[PDB]
Amino acid sequence: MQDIDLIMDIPVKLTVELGRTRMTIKELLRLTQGSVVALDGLAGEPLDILINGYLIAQGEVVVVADKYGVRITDIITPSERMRRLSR
Amino acid sequence: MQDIDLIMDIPVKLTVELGRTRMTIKELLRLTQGSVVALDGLAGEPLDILINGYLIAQGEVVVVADKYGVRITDIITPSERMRRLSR
Amino acid sequence: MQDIDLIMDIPVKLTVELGRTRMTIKELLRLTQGSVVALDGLAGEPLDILINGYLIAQGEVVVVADKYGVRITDIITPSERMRRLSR
Amino acid sequence: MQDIDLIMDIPVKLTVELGRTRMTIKELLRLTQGSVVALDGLAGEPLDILINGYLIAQGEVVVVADKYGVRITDIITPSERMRRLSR
Amino acid sequence: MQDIDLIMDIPVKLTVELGRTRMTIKELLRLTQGSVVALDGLAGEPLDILINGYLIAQGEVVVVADKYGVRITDIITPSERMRRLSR
Amino acid sequence: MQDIDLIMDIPVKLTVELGRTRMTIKELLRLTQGSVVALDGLAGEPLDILINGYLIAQGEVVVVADKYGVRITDIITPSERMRRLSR
Amino acid sequence: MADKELKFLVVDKFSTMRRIVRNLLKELGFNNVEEAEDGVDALNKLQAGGFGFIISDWNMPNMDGLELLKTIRADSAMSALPVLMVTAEAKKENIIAAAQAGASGWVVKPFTAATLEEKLNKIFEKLGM
Amino acid sequence: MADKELKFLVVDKFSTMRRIVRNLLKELGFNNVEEAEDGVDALNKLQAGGFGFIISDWNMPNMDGLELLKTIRADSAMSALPVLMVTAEAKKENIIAAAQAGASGWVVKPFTAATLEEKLNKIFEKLGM
Amino acid sequence: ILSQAEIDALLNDIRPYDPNTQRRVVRERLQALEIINERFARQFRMGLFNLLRRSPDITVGAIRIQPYHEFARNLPVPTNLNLIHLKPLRGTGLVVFSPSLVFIAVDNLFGGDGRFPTKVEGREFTHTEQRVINRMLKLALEGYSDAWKAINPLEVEYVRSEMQVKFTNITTSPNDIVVNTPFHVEIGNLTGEFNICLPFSMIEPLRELLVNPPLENSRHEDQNWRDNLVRQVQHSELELVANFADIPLRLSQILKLKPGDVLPIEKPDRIIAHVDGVPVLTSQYGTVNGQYALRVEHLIN
Repeated sequence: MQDIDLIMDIPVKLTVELGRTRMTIKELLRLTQGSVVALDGLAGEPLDILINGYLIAQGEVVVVADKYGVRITDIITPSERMRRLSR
Repeated sequence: MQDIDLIMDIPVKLTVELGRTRMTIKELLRLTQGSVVALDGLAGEPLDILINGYLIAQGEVVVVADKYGVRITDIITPSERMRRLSR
Repeated sequence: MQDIDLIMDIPVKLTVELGRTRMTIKELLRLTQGSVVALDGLAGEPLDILINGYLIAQGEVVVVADKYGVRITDIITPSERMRRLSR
Repeated sequence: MQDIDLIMDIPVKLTVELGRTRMTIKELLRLTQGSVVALDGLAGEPLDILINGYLIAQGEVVVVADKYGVRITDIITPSERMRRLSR
Repeated sequence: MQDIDLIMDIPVKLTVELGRTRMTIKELLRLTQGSVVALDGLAGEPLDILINGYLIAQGEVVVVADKYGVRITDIITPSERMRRLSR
Repeated sequence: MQDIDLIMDIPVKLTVELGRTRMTIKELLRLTQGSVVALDGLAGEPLDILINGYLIAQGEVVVVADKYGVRITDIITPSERMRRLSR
Repeated sequence: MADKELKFLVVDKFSTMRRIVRNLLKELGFNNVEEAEDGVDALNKLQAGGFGFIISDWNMPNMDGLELLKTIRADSAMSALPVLMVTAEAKKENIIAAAQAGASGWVVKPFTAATLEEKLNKIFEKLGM
Repeated sequence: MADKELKFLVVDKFSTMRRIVRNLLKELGFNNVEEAEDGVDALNKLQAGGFGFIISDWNMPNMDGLELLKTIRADSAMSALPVLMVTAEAKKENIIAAAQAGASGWVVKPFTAATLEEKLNKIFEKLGM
Repeated sequence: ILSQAEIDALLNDIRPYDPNTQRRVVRERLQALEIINERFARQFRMGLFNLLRRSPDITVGAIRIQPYHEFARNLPVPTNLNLIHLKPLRGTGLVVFSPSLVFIAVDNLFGGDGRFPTKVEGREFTHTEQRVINRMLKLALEGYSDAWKAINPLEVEYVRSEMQVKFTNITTSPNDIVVNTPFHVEIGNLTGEFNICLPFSMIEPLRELLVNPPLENSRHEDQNWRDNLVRQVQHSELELVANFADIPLRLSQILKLKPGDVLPIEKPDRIIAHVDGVPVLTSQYGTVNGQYALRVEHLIN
């Protein structure tokens, strides 16, 4: 696991996405202050967790002492990998 | 190997640095188009290879068919690691 | 100009990057002495100039009397910056 | 220990740092009289103790009869050396 | 040796003094560009070597490849120590 | 001018430093008679001029009739001072 | 590699052409170059000695390149001295006559620096220099 | 090292050249220098004696350098006196004639102080001074 | 015509410091001086072509830097030495004309075919030769002044003429460092040379200006470039470090430090914030939102 620790010694960035949606640019131009945009994800569903833009897990939003937090729920595996690929 | 594959399914960015130097902001303001800045590294020395800003190896510049390339020479190694951190 | 001088009395570090590339950790482990790594930047393209890790300009490699040098070519500008970001 | 006493006979300066933080120069220019800057260290954590700019120990703030004081808590060792290096 | 290593992991500054002399402030004000000031040390005598302002040895000036250098000659020694303190 | 004369009626000591360098105590113990120590200042650069340990000007070494002398070249100035400090 | 201190004698009726040849030789690393206006002056300077290579024009006043080459070859002390012939017209008869006289090379005006360098390299390789 | 009190006789038809040579000798540490305008005056001063070195020009009125050197060598009391020859034109025939006459050295105008110092050092080494 | 070597053939990292060397030498290349010399060279070539009705070839040699005594020792004698002043810089410059170049110019001006070179006999230059040297020097000074305009406008003024180096007195000491730029001039089959020697102290104030190879700038394009560069740099991050106080101690006391040991320090009225060791401001310390905070009082100007 020497090479494993070697690579682990690299800082990386984690990204949590609230949701995804598709819209036309005309609709984007119709958006002003106070405009409302709906997301394709249902309310309460676990949010996507991304490492450098790569989805690796899903989590739920929590509040920690005055700060937002993500509760790790479930990872991926080629099954989910393919599942989300198809999804 | 299982964790090795799990982290293998992740994209990362590699960075090659030509050299490092220290200068004052006044000197930076004195720089215009065509100005010359010297680097602390000697000409021909292997260039630092960084993963997400972390130095892990050194390499030499080569040209590949019309593209720049870096020839892997040697790993960073930890005594040199502390030494460069101290630098 | 007063604030300009106040911040002028500060030293900062300038960083020039040869190029950027993405590879898997398995490929990194497959790298030994003499291994070859290709960069995403074409040979001859101006190299990225960074201040404390922030890209602000681009330059070309020159040799000054026995030392490497970077010839200032053009500022980063917003569009090129956003393009590199999307990259 | 003759050479040891020989070198000990040299006055040296000790420096205690309240905390460290990173900010942009624009934010520094936005700072005026009464401005507030947050530090990366949690309130109550032992403060870094430096000898000629070299971190060798950590301590806690105390008041001695009308003067500030630092209570020595814990030193370093390559483990903490590397630990803070990684930290 | 343990304490020797513990203090070895510390950077210190070394100072070499060309010579010492005493003069009045009026004479200092009489000094302009091109003025000549004599030193109490004879030409060719080894120069004082100081660590953080503490005299510990004496050395001779040499030129190394394009750089000034000091050739270690003899330690300060304590009888001479008191004598110079008295001077 | 009155206060100028009042402080003029005072003797002060002027100190000229050949150069500065940093080394470990182990390296200092490795120094014997005839040992060579390099200085961080380039050969020929003007030497630091200090009043009671305070750097106020720079000068060049000259020989006066059988005695060493320092030729006043330029005052310390704030920027060069801060630069030496950061050094 | 050929000796960079080799002495070159450039013979031509035009001073500008001689200067051009001298500059081309300097760009090739040869700095010991002397100039001659005609065959008579070239022979007079050759009698001084010390030359290792000759670049001469074909048509020159009071002595042409062929006669100068024949005189050089007739002299025992200079029979082995290489001579480079530069001409404006590459007539076959003149080239054959020069080859029979012992010409080391042939250059046709106008020419490039690459051609001159190639001719010099070939002559040096033939002489083992 | 050569004796710094050695007496030098500088012979030249131009006073400015003689002054230049005297100053160059003074910069080299030789202060006993006398000047002669031609070969006749040089021989007359040599008959006085006390000179240890001679620097003479080649072309001088009423006596050239070669005749002066021949006269010096023909004199038993001065046959071993070193003579330095300075000329404006270094013709091979003149140099050979001077060497046959017994010239200790040869300098060609214009020259630098380094060349003169080198010639003097070589002459002194040959004479064991 | 036998050279000196032919005449001879036929006839036969630690260094001690000398304080008499004035080691203030520029190990950096003076490109700008090279560009000025090239421009001067071309402008003079033209002037010589106009004056002599012949096309001259002027080659700029390497800019060798050496002590003044070495430069004097390598000057052929006799020679035409001209003292010039480069206003507003302080000092006296030298324009050295070799006798061969003077003789070639005299030959060309007075109908000389160039087939009979004049051998230097060591005589003084005549009044007509002096006037010719005058004209050549005026052309050279005009070319030099025009060449220096692009980098730093300087006025070149002739002072006096000398034939021996001892009378120049352009340097305080023989060991002083001077900058000499040799030039080679070829006219037909005749070759001449001249040298421009400048003491380093004269050009020492312009050291930075001489260093980099500079040219082709602007006033408004450069203004916009500088403004945008200033805007871009403002986004860079810095590490702000605040020191609580400083304690003067000894290394022995450091070795005796143990958990619980209390070190007395002077209470600071203000906290100084340092960026890479450079103080930038003074402030009071406090706690805001559960973190240590600094209340800025003054900015170090």
